[PDB]
Amino acid sequence: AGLTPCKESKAFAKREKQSVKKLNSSLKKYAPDSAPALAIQATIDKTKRRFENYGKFGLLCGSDGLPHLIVSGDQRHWGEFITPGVLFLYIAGWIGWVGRSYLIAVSGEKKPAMREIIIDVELAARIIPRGFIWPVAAYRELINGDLVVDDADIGY
Amino acid sequence: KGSWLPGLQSPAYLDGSLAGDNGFDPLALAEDPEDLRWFVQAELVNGRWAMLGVAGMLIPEVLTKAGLLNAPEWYDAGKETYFASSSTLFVIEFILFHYVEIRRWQDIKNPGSVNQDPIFKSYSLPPHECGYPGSVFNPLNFAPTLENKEKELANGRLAMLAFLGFLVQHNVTGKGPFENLQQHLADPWHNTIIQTI
Amino acid sequence: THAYSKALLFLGSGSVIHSMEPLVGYSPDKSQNMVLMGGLRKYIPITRT
Amino acid sequence: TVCEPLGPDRPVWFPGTAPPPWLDGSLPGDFGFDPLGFGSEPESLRWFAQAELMHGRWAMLAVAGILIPEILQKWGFMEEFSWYTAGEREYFADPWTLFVTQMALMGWVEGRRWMDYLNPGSVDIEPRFPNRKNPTPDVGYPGGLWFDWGNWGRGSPEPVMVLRTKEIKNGRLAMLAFVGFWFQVVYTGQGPLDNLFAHLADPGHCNIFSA
Amino acid sequence: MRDIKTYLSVAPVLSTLWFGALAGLLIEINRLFPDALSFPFF
Amino acid sequence: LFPLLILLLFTLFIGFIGISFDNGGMDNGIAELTILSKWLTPS
Ligand code: CLA
Ligand code: CLA
Ligand code: CLA
Ligand SMILES: CC(/C=C/C=C(C)/C=C/[C@@]12O[C@]1(C)C[C@@H](O)CC2(C)C)=C\C=C\C=C(C)\C=C\C=C(C)\C=C\[C@@]12O[C@]1(C)C[C@@H](O)CC2(C)C
Repeated sequence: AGLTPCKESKAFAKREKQSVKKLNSSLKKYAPDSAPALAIQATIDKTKRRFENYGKFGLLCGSDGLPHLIVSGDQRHWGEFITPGVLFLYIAGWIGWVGRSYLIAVSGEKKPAMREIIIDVELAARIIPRGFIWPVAAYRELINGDLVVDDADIGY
Repeated sequence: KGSWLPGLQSPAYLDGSLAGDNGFDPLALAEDPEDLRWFVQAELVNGRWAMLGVAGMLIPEVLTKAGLLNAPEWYDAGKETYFASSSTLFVIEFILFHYVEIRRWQDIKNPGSVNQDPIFKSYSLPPHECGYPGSVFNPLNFAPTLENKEKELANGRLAMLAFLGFLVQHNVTGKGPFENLQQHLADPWHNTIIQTI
Repeated sequence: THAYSKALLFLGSGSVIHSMEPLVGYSPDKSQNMVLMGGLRKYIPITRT
Repeated sequence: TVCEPLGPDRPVWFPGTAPPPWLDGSLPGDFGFDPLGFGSEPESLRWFAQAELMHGRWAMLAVAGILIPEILQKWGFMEEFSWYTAGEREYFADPWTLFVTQMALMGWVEGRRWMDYLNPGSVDIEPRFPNRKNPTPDVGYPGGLWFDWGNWGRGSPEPVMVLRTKEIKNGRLAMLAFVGFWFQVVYTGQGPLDNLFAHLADPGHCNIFSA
Repeated sequence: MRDIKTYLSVAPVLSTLWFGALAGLLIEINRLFPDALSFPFF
Repeated sequence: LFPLLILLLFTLFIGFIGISFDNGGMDNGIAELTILSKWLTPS
């Protein structure tokens, strides 16, 4: 839709210029060696190299000088949604599966509430690292139908 | 058998019947027998093709750097120009593999079902052992004994490891791994993962 | 080279003598006489290699 | 194994006090000093005993490596300068390579030892020619002619608990010495022998309160 | 002693330490990768 | 047995003093590879 990358646009350069300009104008109110002034210059070069990094990864860039994600599915601009999306999905599946497995395990006790408030940190530690199995394991579960239930609703 | 931890007790999952048992499951994945079978077959196929791949990486590189031959790098062979364009050979690969692998899977689901070549009725197949197919695969009449399956699986595991090493070292470097070996032999201390970061 | 290559042999011989000395009487030429001795690879490996 | 129960056989670290009941005194180096009662339960007790032994041995090695080169610098031929600044000394290789090799090898070894602790006797190195019966273990004292080739930890040279007492006491002292050296270098800028001689010359004033 | 262990295994303190560790990890990542907007690895 | 073992450790490594006279034996290993360590001898 006409969004040029700010490796080439101008308003991005204007934003960068104004930001570093106000920062520099603020910088000249101390000693050129004072640790606060040093950190100020540090943040200056930091935001500068940020602008540089943004001007390195195909970031299509708005008509007002701002990045703008492209989540349309085209893997050309995928370093914004697709790969971080699947990464977070992996993490979330990790957490969900480990929690579910812990609960299913600890269900078999006298009053599982006492272990739901005060976790079996030993069992918790020997159950927790199983995350690397969450895609495949649950998979087999659904294959064997051991993931859901049919007509057991209350009680257990 | 050789529990890779001289103090830990092996879980009941890996008794020792299957080749290459060492109780190496600190995460209790295959504690279900059918999934254990699944991962047995998966390890078999991954190891075989990893051996294939690591050979196809290493041997061409050294034979080229030896001056006897001339062939591009395994990564530098894609853009090379052959008698056939990429897509052609790729779709032929796709159809042939969608035949062979689906037959393999049908054998996996059903022991001893898809045995015969369904074209001609003789010449077909002697009944096999799952993961270790029959005649037309072992022409030299090798006896499928122990110390053969164990050697196979060990070589294949190390091959998997070496292939992942090839891939990640090409990622960080993009160079020929044998050149990395030469630089290594120059000075193992001055040539390692540390300096290249 | 010969210094170590001989000191090792002397110490090994002493060890062999004191190992077999309980079987034969406490006596030189009844021990340290390798014709009634002979064949110890099975009994004392670490001092044999 | 000899016990040191209450009484004259039990010189209490705090005279006129009954030591904590769960502090029997079996472990050499015991005097009934655990006001915080961390050794309350036996598993924690043995775990802390192992930690204490390891700390003591490592501290002995560390204090030797501090002391000896500095004095051999002061008066001996070779001049090993400030050990605290030897951490950043420049060698053939980078510090991170050294770090990763140290970690690999020490992980191997200490993991074998860890499994021995968790499972005694199941991970041991003691060959067996025929008809010669090997010794057992007491973890923390492996035995056999790998770490006791002098045959000192078994009987003859001294009743065992006495020698282990010597070891644990010297180890506590060496821990104090290491923390003292480090804290001094935090405050002062010399080695241990330098502070020592400075104190010798002016005992009355050249101290921590000198400034 | 074991009493203080079971007390330490009570969800408040365990949760506080877990969240502290996670927040430390996140702030350290942010330190070592300032402003980290895209996925410039692949 | 401890001295026997430690001296066995000597009766194999010491040969590396005057190891050989054909390029030493290695292009790396800067620990006096092809300068064979009997350089203490005359001059
Ligand atoms: C068959 C296995 C194998 C072998 C022979 C090598 C060999 C080598 N690798 Mg390598 N590597 C491997 C697997 C392997 N790698 C794997 C699986 C990974 C991914 C984690 C890597 C990641 C890697 C990186 C990122 C780099 C190397 C580099 C190197 C070279 C210098 C050594 C170094 O820096 O440490 C290797 C560093 C590693 C992290 C390797 C870990 C391998 C694990 C621990 C298993 C190997 C254990 C094995 C039993 C011991 C070696 C066997 C060998 C003596 C036969 C050297 C030629 C460096 C290079 O090319 O610069 C010259 C470099 O920058 N490797
Ligand atoms: C691992 C445990 C776990 C799992 C697998 C699920 C799974 C699910 N929840 Mg859920 N939930 C949980 C814990 C869990 N929940 C807890 C603790 C709460 C209370 C805060 C809720 C409150 C909740 C609500 C209100 C709703 C769901 C819903 C759902 C369903 C859709 C996903 C969703 O909207 O979640 C959204 C994500 C959350 C709500 C976040 C909760 C996840 C927590 C933070 C993880 C807990 C982990 C554990 C306590 C920590 C211990 C770690 C381990 C060492 C033991 C899905 C079946 C929805 C539903 O009905 O779908 C049909 C819905 O409306 N959940
Ligand atoms: C074995 C124990 C020991 C010994 C013998 C010494 C000896 C010395 N220290 Mg020292 N120190 C120690 C432990 C020890 N320290 C510990 C544990 C710390 C950490 C708090 C320090 C921190 C420290 C600093 C910051 C400084 C010294 C300094 C000195 C020197 C001058 C004396 C002085 O003013 O400090 C007096 C030391 C203290 C008040 C530390 C108290 C702690 C010890 C353990 C007191 C207990 C006495 C001991 C248990 C009984 C004797 C045991 C044995 C020696 C017989 C002197 C050589 C100074 C220096 O560099 O010299 C010029 C200096 O500036 N020390
Ligand atoms: C490493 C690997 C798997 C490793 C998995 C491991 C260790 C899992 C271990 C565990 O599960 C256990 C055991 C027990 C759990 O409790 C603990 C964990 C740790 C969870 C698979 C690699 C598997 C690697 C494989 C299969 C590689 C195949 C390579 C091929 C086919 C190469 C092809 C090419 O080289 C050619 C042929 C021609 C070239 O020109 C082009 C190309 C295409 C590049």
